[PDB]
Amino acid sequence: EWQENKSWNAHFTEHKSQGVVVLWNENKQQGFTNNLKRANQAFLPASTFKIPNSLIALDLGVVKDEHQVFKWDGQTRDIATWNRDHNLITAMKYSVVPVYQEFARQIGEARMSKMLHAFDYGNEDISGNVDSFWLDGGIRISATEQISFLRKLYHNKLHVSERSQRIVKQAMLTEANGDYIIRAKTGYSTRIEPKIGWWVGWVELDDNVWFFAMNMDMPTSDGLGLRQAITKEVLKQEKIIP
Ligand SMILES: Cc1cccc(-c2cccc(C(=O)O)c2)c1
Repeated sequence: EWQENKSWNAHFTEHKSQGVVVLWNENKQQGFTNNLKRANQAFLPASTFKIPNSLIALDLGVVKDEHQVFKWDGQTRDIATWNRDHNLITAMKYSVVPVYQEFARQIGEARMSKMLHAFDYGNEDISGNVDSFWLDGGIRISATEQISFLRKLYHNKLHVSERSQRIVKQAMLTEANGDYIIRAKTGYSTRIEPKIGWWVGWVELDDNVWFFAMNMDMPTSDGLGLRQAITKEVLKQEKIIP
């Protein structure tokens, strides 16, 4: 069911980095990783938390639909793309933390905790501030746990409406061409050691789906592009994409 291929470590070491890629072949129900231990180590989810947060906000009516505009609060932040109005699609695309912080405040602690437990999401622990626990609170999730959560979302099996799940999967759309479709979310965790980058999601093919979850050490922001680059290099090596 699980196979470890340590040769994939070269994809990280060649960039003077360390990390884990986890792949899951949905048709065969088989998983693959370069590091079984790190595949099951729990990290802060950071902006990968925008997936469950969106689901909950939609299902409770905090967000009406993917067109609703969240107005910029007029506070200049250091990420230029955050200093503007957003809807759910662009907020996911530009990982707009302050929009999702307001979602969490409107959800509130009790409902957030209850929903994460319903989702079986990571350690299901929201200790910390309700508007930042996924950045510097107690919540943790592993790469294999990301796969488990994403498989439920793909199959519309989470305990929210089908509509909420379809909308979030629309918002996860990252890349599409004649060969494949990628639905995914990046993450970047800096407030708690070790600093890491995430990329989690799946690749849709004509006749199969491959789920993936990766994290890697990220001592500075200069390496952020390696999150997708390394993942796609593994996918190409494994003949999942050309
Ligand atoms: C340098 C820095 C610091 C804090 C957040 C980010 C950021 C902001 C928005 C998107 C991304 C990203 O990777 O997709 C990264 C960058």
